[PDB]
Amino acid sequence: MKKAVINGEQIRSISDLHQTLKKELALPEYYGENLDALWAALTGWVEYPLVLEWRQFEQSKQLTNGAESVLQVFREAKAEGADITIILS
Amino acid sequence: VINTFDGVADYLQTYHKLPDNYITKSEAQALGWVASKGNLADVAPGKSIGGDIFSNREGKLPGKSGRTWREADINYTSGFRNSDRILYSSDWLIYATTDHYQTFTKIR
Repeated sequence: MKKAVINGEQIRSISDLHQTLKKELALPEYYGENLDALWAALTGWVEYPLVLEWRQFEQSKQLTNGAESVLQVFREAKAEGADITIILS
Repeated sequence: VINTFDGVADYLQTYHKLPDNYITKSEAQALGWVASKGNLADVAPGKSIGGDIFSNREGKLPGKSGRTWREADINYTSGFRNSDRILYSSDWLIYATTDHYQTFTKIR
């Protein structure tokens, strides 16, 4: 049971969000830092089960609408078989 | 083994399917592939990942009513995967990315 943590109050941009994901999920060095690259990582790199804890999501949404698009990719992966548990704390 | 941008593009335009050296991630995983282990060549000798649906989430590729996309790995031999991917549509437009889906270039 792997765990990834996003401290929402430290996310200041969509680029920063991708950099954090790259670090937390130990993604490949060439990670594209975009929604398609994220989907690629969730379907071809990340190991499950995974618990994704995104603290202070409301703040990420503000510093940024890009946060919701990222969250949506995780939820889509979950709907499509990935054993992911998302905690919005 | 056909795994170059032009080689695979030509094959796709001609046969409307990927070369026999391609397998989906679902298939690869079932065969024992674990990305973090970089063991694709160990469980599936001579194979490259390819055929899965590409959703064009950033909207960089041209969209059209009914058009869908798929992707495949390019220049892969063994070990960990790289950042090269070929993108092909249901109506056979063909694009390439060498920066892990950041930018795309039409090649057919």
